[PDB]
Amino acid sequence: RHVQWCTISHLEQKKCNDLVGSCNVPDITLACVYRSSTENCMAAIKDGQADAMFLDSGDVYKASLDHYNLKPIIAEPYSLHRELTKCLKHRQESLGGDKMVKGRYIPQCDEKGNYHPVQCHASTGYCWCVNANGEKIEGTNTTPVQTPPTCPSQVLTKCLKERQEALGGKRIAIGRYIPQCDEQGNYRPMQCHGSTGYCWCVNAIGEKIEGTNTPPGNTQPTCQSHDWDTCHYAVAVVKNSSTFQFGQLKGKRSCHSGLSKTDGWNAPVNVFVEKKLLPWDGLAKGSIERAVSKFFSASCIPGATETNLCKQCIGEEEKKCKSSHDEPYYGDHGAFRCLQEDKGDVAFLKNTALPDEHSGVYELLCPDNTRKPLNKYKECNLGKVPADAVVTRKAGDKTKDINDFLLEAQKKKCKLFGSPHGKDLMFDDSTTHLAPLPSEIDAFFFLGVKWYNAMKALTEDVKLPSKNKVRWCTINKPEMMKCKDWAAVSGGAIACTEASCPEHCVKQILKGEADAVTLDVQYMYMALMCGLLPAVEEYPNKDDFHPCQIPGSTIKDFGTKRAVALVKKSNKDIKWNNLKGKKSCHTHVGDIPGWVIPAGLISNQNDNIDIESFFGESCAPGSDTNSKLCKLCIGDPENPSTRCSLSDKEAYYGNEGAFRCLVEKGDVAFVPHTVVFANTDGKNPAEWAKDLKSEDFEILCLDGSRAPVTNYRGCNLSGLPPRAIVTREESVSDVVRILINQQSLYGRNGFEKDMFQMFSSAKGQNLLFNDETQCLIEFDRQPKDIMEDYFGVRYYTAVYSASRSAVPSELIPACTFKHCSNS
Ligand SMILES: NC1=N[C@H]2[C@H](COC(=O)NS(=O)(=O)O)N=C(N)N3CCC(O)(O)[C@]23N1
Repeated sequence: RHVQWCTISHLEQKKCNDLVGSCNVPDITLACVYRSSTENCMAAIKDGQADAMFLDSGDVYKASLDHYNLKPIIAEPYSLHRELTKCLKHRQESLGGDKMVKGRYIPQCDEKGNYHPVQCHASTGYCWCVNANGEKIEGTNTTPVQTPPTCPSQVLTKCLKERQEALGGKRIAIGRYIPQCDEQGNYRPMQCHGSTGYCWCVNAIGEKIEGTNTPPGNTQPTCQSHDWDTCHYAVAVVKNSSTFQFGQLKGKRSCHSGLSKTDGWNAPVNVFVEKKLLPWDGLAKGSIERAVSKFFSASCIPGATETNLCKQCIGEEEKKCKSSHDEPYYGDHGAFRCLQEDKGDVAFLKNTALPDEHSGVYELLCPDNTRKPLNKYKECNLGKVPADAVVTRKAGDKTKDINDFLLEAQKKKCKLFGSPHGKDLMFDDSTTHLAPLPSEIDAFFFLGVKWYNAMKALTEDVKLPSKNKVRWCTINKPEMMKCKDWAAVSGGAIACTEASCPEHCVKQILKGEADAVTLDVQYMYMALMCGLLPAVEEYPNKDDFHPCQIPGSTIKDFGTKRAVALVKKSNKDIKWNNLKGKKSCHTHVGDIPGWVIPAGLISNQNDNIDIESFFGESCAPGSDTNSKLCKLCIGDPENPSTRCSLSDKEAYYGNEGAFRCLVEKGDVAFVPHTVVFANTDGKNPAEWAKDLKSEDFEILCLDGSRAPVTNYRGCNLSGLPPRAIVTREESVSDVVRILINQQSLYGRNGFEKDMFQMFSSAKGQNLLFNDETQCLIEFDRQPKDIMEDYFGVRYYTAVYSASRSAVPSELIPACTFKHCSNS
């Protein structure tokens, strides 16, 4: 296995070459491929000449476009603010679940708020070991009949682990820095070197605050406590011997880290434009680079083409003004060097390249026309900027080899993050750890919508779609054709987009490519986790059109299905709490009322033991034919084998089919509340149903009691939430207004329902909306968690343990990735 690293300069290639010799990662060999600039390396990776390089966030954006088709895969984790510990959040979520779902696991947290390594389930007496995230170490479960397991102690905090390593197992690390930790095991704000006498400030995860390093005998700056804001900040640095302010920058000389860098270009230009220092607003006033060319007298901006914007660079011959360390003024530390050597009056870079020392001739130029000390960048800056990242081809053919190499190299403490040859070679010298990003991350979710759009805005005039138009996302060709017919009558209120599946529709809406889509319940957890909101919902109650006639009216019964546990009156012995080992009938694997809701409750109350293992002999179509979930299944009265099959071939498949299995060879059936009334009181002519009586059956309540099948509203496993039309938070009001108006024209009582029907089509069944929808009803948003508000507390608890930590789609870690954005 090989990893070919692309280097952009002679210096970087030297450092990369040193790592080939000094860093021994077994099984994976590093190699170094030279190119002359950042852009030539991007092309080399696209072409397969190389596999990986580290890119500034601005280049991550440029590399994500069709010209290069690269994606970020690895980056240094950052923090925005202090957060609850995982264990205490989990405790709060589980304690907030539905109290009628008895016997659920509530985590046990220690005096620091972390998980005890031994976790136990009170109602079952089971215990097990957990990692730091409180996830079960599988295979450590111990029954109540035995002593609790012995579990490894929790991994130490960064500070305590860095302390232990610095002590190298020897009791005092003489002459070397030993971190000083607080009682929670985080870094004390002030750190001192035990031999040199120097002191400086660090944030809560131990990153040094620039401008605070203090030699012995001098007074230190004050160190802020509980600093969990570890985003990098764009700053403008100046010498204290000059006197101009930010608003007087016109006509000065400037040093920029680079034309494509977020801290050297996007951040300052963004502020120049907002303050109207730059006579430029759109691509009709020329290019942004040309306007900046007219603003400054002479600059060094590596990668630029305008002559005066390369005039201050000092690279020799063709190396001059190259996006490469062969230009000595390239990058953050090159721009600072350019100021230091007086080729510029101001340098544009980020806080991590500022001098560590408090005292000296440098300070910050704030956009509010004041100047402030180096250590006040959090209040004197041009914005937070995104993280930077290792990138590779979108195809990801080398992602595993790249990640494996860098994880092992860091375990072995190879010299990745410094060099005698220069600063910020290969990686930023400030980097301390590189971690894999979410597998489905791309530049949009890595940078975040705010910075992504801000960078796009410098390259093209982004025409913002109208708030009077809903772009509807369709998932198949018939849906798109029904939507084109809707657009034709809508007078411009409706437009259409196409995706392959509901999750790609969610992605389009997030990225501003569509505005709305109707989602099945099984997709709503992912949609709500990504930050979309229900705007309207499909109301399916055929017995009450009054909420559809008069909008805003009160709804007595939304009419969704209720999952129930159905048993016969004769079997008086069976209750909820003794269903273990009994015979059960399920509509089919994957059905929400017949499978997902019951499986969720069984899992919550029995330590995630398989619904397969919980019952005795069952029929649940879709299971493996050899398992005990198919033993009850009667394949086909016209024998072919079609047993336990997901078709009408299986006699026990579906709503009515699970009702058969109950009456014939069954003990309990998991069904919508409607199935019993639909097949008793002489409504199914079939022989088995005959004139079966609705009074002959009951439903099991979660409290061990029973009730007649007519009380499904108060004795159910869970009610289902309705299907929802989702959109971005800021578009809810427009989408509600447009859809409610469309519904007054083309709904079931629409004034123009002869021109178009929203809830049917000749092109197919359930296109865009379910054909049984009575109307769409505005979601009445309540002051609670949207998870509880949309799912209902019972469903949220039964299916998701009332937790925001389930991952039913690998999109969730990418769409919830946090960003370094401004207001
Ligand atoms: N905001 C809000 N309104 C409700 C409507 C459905 O309303 C009924 O289900 N009514 S019911 O039939 O009377 O139970 N939409 C939802 N997804 N929900 C789920 C929980 C909830 O019913 O409270 C509700 N949350």
